[PDB]
Amino acid sequence: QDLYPSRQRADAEMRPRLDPVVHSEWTNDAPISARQAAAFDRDGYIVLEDIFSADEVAFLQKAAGNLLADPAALDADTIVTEPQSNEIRSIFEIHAQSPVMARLAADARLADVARFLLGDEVYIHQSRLNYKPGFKGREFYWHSDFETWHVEDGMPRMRALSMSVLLAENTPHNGPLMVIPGSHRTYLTCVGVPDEESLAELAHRHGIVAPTGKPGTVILFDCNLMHGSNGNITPFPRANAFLVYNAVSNRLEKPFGVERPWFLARREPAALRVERGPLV
Repeated sequence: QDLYPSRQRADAEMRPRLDPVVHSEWTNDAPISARQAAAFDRDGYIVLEDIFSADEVAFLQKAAGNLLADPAALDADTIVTEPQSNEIRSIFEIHAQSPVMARLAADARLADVARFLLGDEVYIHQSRLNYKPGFKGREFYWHSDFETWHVEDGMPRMRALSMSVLLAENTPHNGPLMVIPGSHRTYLTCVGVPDEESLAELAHRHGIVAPTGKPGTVILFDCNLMHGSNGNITPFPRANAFLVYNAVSNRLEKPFGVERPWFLARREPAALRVERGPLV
């Protein structure tokens, strides 16, 4: 009934993953190579580069820029601002509010990779457009999305993944996403913030990596991969569209705790329909 209990004890534990990472047999018909599929399984993330043309990228950048600069058509409940400020940091449900971001989410270059990796038809569990300014960019402390999705949203199994489509360049210096590779194969119960000693143990065993890339680069990661980012004092902003794909068969139950709003988690979802062709 609960494969992954967390936030119950006062002590934390490292429990085993009890789900596959790659949920399909690999064949010549798969949308990624046999090595890509093995890398995702072993590391918990892969990077897709040069999949969108320069015109497609510029178009996604313009759409995102317009959303961030002009939020007025959006649902106010979906907007996350800097704490004592009206400056936008995230817009949730972008796949539902923006025709361009709906179309991005449905695009075969993304969604068929999801359907392969998750061995199922898929739907959008959550989406967000994120903007982290230069100079006063904040850190995002280490977490596994799955531990939250499970405890708070009722997601039963590790059968979801996130895709980050970079809309502003990530360099080594502007606080890119950092992951602990292979950490997805351990479920770290929380006492919902993972503990220092277990993070030190994961990082010593697996190291840290910070995928970088130019706008249009897609960073794909397993729902349970341990990740976070440093802050950003550089003048160079970070911006991405974050799409969470879940298998339709892993649809949410009652929360495995008592611990949320509409827009954080889609609570019988229908299958995403895949679109083929250029975005513009």
